[PDB]
Amino acid sequence: MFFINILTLLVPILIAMAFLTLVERKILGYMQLRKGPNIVGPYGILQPFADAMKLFMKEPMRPLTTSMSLFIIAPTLSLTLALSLWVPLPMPHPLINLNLGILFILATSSLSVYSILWSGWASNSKYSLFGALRAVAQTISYEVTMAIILLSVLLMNGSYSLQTLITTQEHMWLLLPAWPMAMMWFISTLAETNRAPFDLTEGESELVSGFNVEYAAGPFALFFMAEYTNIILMNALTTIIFLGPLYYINLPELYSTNFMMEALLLSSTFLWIRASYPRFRYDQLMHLLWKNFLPLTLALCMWHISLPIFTAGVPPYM
Amino acid sequence: MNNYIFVLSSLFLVGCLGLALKPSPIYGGLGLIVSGFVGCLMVLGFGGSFLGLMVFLIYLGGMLVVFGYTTAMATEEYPETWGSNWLILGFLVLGVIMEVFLICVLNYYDEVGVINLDGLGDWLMYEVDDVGVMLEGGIGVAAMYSCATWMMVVAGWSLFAGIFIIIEITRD
Amino acid sequence: MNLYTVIFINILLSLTLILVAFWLPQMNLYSEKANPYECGFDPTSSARLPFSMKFFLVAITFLLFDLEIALLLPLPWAIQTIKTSTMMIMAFILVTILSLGLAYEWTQKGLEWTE
Amino acid sequence: PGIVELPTLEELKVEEVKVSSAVLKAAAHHYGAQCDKTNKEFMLCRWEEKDPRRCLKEGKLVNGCALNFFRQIKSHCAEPFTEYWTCLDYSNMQLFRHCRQQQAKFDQCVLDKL
Amino acid sequence: MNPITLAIIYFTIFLGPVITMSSTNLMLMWVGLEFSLLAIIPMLINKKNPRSTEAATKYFVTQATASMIILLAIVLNYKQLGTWMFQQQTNGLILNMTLMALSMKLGLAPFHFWLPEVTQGIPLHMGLILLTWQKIAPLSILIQIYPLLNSTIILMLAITSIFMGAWGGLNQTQMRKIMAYSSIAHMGWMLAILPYNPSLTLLNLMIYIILTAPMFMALMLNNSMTINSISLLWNKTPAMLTMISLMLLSLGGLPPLTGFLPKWIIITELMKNNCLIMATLMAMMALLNLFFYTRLIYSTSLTMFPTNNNSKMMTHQTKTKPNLMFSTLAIMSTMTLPLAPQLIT
Amino acid sequence: AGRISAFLKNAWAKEPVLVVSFSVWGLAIIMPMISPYTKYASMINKATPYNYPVPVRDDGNMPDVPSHPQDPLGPSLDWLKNL
Amino acid sequence: MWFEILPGLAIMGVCLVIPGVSTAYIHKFTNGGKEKRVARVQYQWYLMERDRRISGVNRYYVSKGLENI
Amino acid sequence: MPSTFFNLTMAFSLSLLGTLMFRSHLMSTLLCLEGMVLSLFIMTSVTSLNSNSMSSMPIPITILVFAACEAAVGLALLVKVSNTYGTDYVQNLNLLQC
Ligand SMILES: CCCCCCCCCCCCO[C@@H]1O[C@H](CO)[C@@H](O[C@H]2O[C@H](CO)[C@@H](O)[C@H](O)[C@H]2O)[C@H](O)[C@H]1O
Ligand SMILES: CCCCCCCCCCCCO[C@@H]1O[C@H](CO)[C@@H](O[C@H]2O[C@H](CO)[C@@H](O)[C@H](O)[C@H]2O)[C@H](O)[C@H]1O
Ligand SMILES: CCCCCCCCCCCCO[C@@H]1O[C@H](CO)[C@@H](O[C@H]2O[C@H](CO)[C@@H](O)[C@H](O)[C@H]2O)[C@H](O)[C@H]1O
Ligand SMILES: CCCCCCCCCCCCO[C@@H]1O[C@H](CO)[C@@H](O[C@H]2O[C@H](CO)[C@@H](O)[C@H](O)[C@H]2O)[C@H](O)[C@H]1O
Ligand SMILES: CCCCCCCCCCCCO[C@@H]1O[C@H](CO)[C@@H](O[C@H]2O[C@H](CO)[C@@H](O)[C@H](O)[C@H]2O)[C@H](O)[C@H]1O
Ligand SMILES: CCCCCCCCCCCCO[C@@H]1O[C@H](CO)[C@@H](O[C@H]2O[C@H](CO)[C@@H](O)[C@H](O)[C@H]2O)[C@H](O)[C@H]1O
Repeated sequence: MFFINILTLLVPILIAMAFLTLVERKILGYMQLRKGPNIVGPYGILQPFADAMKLFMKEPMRPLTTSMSLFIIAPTLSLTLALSLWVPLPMPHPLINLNLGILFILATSSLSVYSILWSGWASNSKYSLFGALRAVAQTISYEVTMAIILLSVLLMNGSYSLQTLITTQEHMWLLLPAWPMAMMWFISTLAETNRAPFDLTEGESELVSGFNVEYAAGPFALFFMAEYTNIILMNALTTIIFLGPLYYINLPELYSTNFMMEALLLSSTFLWIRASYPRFRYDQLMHLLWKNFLPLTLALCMWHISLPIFTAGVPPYM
Repeated sequence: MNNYIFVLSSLFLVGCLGLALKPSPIYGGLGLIVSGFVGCLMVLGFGGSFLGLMVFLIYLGGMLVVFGYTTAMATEEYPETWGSNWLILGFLVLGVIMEVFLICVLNYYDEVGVINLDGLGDWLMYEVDDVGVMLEGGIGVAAMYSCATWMMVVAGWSLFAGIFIIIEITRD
Repeated sequence: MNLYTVIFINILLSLTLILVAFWLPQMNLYSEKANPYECGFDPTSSARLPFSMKFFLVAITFLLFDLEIALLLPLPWAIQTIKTSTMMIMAFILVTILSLGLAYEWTQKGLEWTE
Repeated sequence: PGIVELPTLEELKVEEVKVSSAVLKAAAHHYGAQCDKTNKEFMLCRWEEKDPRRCLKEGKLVNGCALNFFRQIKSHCAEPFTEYWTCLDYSNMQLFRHCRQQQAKFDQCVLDKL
Repeated sequence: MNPITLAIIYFTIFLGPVITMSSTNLMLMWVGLEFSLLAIIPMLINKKNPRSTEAATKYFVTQATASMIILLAIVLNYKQLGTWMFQQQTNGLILNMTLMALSMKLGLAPFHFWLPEVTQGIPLHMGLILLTWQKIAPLSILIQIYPLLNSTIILMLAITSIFMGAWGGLNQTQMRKIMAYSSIAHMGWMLAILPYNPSLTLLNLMIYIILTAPMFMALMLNNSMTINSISLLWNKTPAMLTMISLMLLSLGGLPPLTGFLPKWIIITELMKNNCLIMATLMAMMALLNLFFYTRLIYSTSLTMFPTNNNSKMMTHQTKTKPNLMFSTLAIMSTMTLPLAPQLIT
Repeated sequence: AGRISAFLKNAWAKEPVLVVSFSVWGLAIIMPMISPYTKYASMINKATPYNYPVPVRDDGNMPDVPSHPQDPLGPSLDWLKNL
Repeated sequence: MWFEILPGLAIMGVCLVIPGVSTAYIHKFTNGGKEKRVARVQYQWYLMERDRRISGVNRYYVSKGLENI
Repeated sequence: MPSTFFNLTMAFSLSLLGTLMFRSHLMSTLLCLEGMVLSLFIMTSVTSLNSNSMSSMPIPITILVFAACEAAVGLALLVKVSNTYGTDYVQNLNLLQC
């Protein structure tokens, strides 16, 4: 029964990822006065399956300068970690109930950068090395504030448990008291997922394809599957932290339906943002995070230590 | 499951052997990441939680900086792996064989001393407060804010002074 | 057991896709195909030569700032203390000195990348 | 190098309070008020004596007191109490705040009846 | 360095040893040693040339390695006894690695090889801190556990340091290397007596420090880095010739100077404990130090080496140094043997 | 103090993020000192019973200790119930 | 037209509700018709283990009321 | 506990042996120091858990804090070495023999 539950998490999440590739291409198309896919299946709903089958039927690259162990490992690690991020998510009940589920997310997400670093290094080509070193800079930029932003929010939660966030927001979205942190959190998740305007580790106008430039066929598909799975994950996380879906102990599915709607909306704004802005320069992302977010994040952390003490609003331990 | 923690501490030992052989720092950095993960599992296995997750998170950040520094300042045309040099490979294999030998012999002479292969799993958790509530490791670490503030004063000073130190070292 | 089970399945699924991707397709290996890419011309050197890091000082500052947040992550347990004034002063002092450290590095041009 | 003295299995026989945690939690507030004197005697023995073998007599009075408390619920308030602990047992944390309706019905019963 | 950096770094250099000397917990003692290593590195490398970079790097890797071994001992003792201080019941191997690692931090032979190289690569005023202020914290730890230490390892470290400090200083033409070997020899004496009488360890440390501080100030006056440079003193600052000569003879332990007292008292105490053979060997090889100090006295005050024409322009200039701390330490390091009973008990 | 007002006004227009950071930092320090509810935060942490309240042996000289949990002696929590 | 984007969105939306709903139902099926018990602290684990021991069938979720005493 | 602490001490000894037996890269040695730190962190953490010593859990965190400062200084020094010589090889750091 636990194995059936693994299937009813992984398989729907992988289908949701596949169709986000379709939704992105149609939303971007319509914002560009185009249609996007509308031939391969009705309204393009078989286009993801065609791209998947094409890639896995394609010859995978075995470049000569490549260090092959890390070359294979990196895309394998990418999809593993992307899927693993979902197991503690409470929708409203998680597959794996973790006491420190938020810290699990940070550690797992932080290991995810090494798939980019090792693939770019292992490929042993100049454009892939450029992409890897941009990932180093990207993590230094946003990881400095992402955990402090989370810290301040969880001083109203009272724990690192994701399921507790549901109870914390029983009467109100955490957006309302924490909207300045929610704004900074939202920009951080864009950078954390290497999404536009911070799509720098791939950045195709500059590095051709950056970290994955030497990758073909099915190994290339794993990086793509991992990226689209993470976009859904980070927005679902944003939904549970700041937009507390309505919870009733006798109507759990109401939470799931409301969660999906808000998560779908937050994923749409990711595609909307990509269609709207130019790219940052990767030194400018570092200055955005370290000279704007970090001062305010530190001040707000101090404010959110101060708040529960002077309002006598310390949340319960349990 | 009675071999679980011994297997982990055995994996940790191999990771440090790999690091000690000092291949290219790229693979050294990877070796510490795996050892850090294995070390996190051991802390978890003994009832830890916060400490295990901290050390992995800290070492994930630490090795990312080392990766960046390696590509700029510690790289050669042909970075060495564990297999590249027959001499390093032999001492990797010999080191693993000497681990099996050392554990095997010590098991024979004492049987319950340092190695107790008969009793693995019987002496992991000693006492546990069965009906307790406030017991997790994060509570202990948090005493820096209340009962062990001197520990936090010195820790905070070293990070603060570290900023002034590294700025001085690095200016031309 | 459950967390081990699902992560192994995650590893198992990823490795199966890799095996399919490497054994299903028709191959055709020859030297020009597998040479490193560089926009149609040959590379003039190894990609393994030193690549200068202009943000190296920010990078090692990040090492210290990452241990600062490690000192902050017990705060959810620390706010449960009876010694609220002590905890609050320690947290306020910790955040303020980290801000002063950032402020100093900022005014020393330590966040500017080298040229 | 002395022999550790252990009570016999026969000395350790008692009438078990073998009801589930939701049953205990549902009754826990009235139980604490009704069986306090016996319960506080046993806990004072344990903390003063630091030896579970020295407190077996008081431990058995704890079990008898708990069974006399639950037999009063059974004879007078069985149905209000069953409706309450069954609702409380649904929650993954067995939270009081999800069954205030059933708690009030049980509380009113043990007030009028007992 | 701007003033804010100087204040923070110098404060941390001062703070580390104060933490070590005041700490009950062995972990806080280790923290104190950590502050010392971190804070002194930017001062070592401040001038930024290849030699100072080499000196700071060699200092860092030695000191950090020794710090890990010390931490291992503290952690092993915490595992054994559930406490954060060494006891009578602490495993002897744990105590022997503490002694090994602290002696490597101090530069005692045979863990000495780094110290003459680092001293040579840094400015004189930093050599002064390295050989005086930086000795106090590791010694302070050792003094706390003096009943627990193994007399065999100590005497072997001690005699080795005296032997190599002696032979080491005999080959030097660089002043910074001569002081480093003088440090190693005197540390050998400090350590030999620690397990018997730690008060005499402190007596030797104090007399060594007030001899070494004014010797470094005398080198600093004209920046004399070599024998040939210091041999020009007769033309540049002849007034210093009397006090340098007496400080050198005092460092060598010649009576009736104050520096005879530490060697005299340590021999007395070693022989109260029947440590006759080591005391004889120590005292005999300490004469080799007096040889290379004498050769130094020969080239400064007892003969006049050739001078150069540009030195006349120096005689037209006025100096503002030394400060009056030089005269105080110079006099008290040479002329206080009559007050010996007030210094030992 | 007209020179600072022009300074603060320019900083608000040109460096609003830093102005907000310093203002929030200053407010966080000030608010606990002037708030009437600051005293309760410690009192609430003190009223949470994570440990069993071990009874005391009655020696006949404890007029202040309740003999039962529903005695009118001992610490009341009415302040928190109506907080 | 923009509303032709919706077929992909509906498929996405259905796929994102299944995990939450399926986990909630599978928990009740495998925990005696109740929510799966959460043991954040050792006290909660102790209660589950006691529930398992008194159940008669080695299942914590099979509850025993006053009919058992 | 018995066998785990033996393996952890062996892991420290190997990391120290790595530190003491240089190859060419200074960075490879800096990684060995981080290995000793990691071993000592787990040993301290496991000891505190096994003895239920909650008042000692600050200490493992302080071990990592100062190790981060040690590692930051080590990397800062390595930048200086690389600037002088264009590599991090330790054989170049030999000017102070004379
Ligand atoms: C890098 C990976 C390294 C792998 C290291 C090796 C892993 C395997 C561990 C083997 C060590 C002994 O492993 C196992 O220990 C348990 C105790 O838990 C012993 O326990 C069992 O057998 C022994 C007697 O033979 C008795 O204790 C008893 O009958 C039973 O408990 C097993 O017989 C032994 O096989
Ligand atoms: C030169 C640089 C140094 C100066 C800068 C540092 C100033 C000192 C600031 C840290 C102050 C620590 O202050 C110290 O706090 C601890 C708790 O942590 C108090 O400790 C008190 O409460 C604890 C709680 O467990 C009791 O166990 C203990 O017996 C009792 O003394 C000390 O009584 C107080 O002296
Ligand atoms: C105990 C030892 C047992 C005996 C071992 C014998 C091993 C001999 C292996 C022969 C090679 C098989 O390996 C496979 O060969 C094919 C064609 O031969 C090549 O495969 C690919 O490259 C060549 C390039 O022209 C194409 O012609 C071929 O159609 C394509 O599939 C690769 O080289 C390899 O994928
Ligand atoms: C150089 C670094 C500078 C940055 C660091 C500055 C730190 C200074 C902090 C000043 C603010 C202290 O704010 C202080 O908060 C505490 C509680 O926390 C309040 O304390 C009040 O509530 C507490 C409960 O918490 C009661 O027990 C107490 O009797 C009452 O005074 C004080 O009334 C207020 O003065
Ligand atoms: C050395 C021990 C004795 C001194 C004790 C320490 C206190 C010293 C107090 C005086 C320090 C003031 O020193 C001052 O520092 C600031 C740091 O903001 C430096 O100034 C820095 O920020 C300002 C911003 O306007 C600019 O000058 C520039 O961006 C940067 O240099 C000044 O160039 C220096 O003059
Ligand atoms: C137990 C007995 C104690 C004995 C005390 C020892 C006294 C000091 C002995 C060392 C002598 C100092 O060394 C002596 O210094 C004086 C200056 O002071 C020099 O004096 C001479 O040369 C200098 C220039 O060099 C002239 O400026 C000076 O006027 C002239 O007299 C001597 O040429 C030198 O030999």
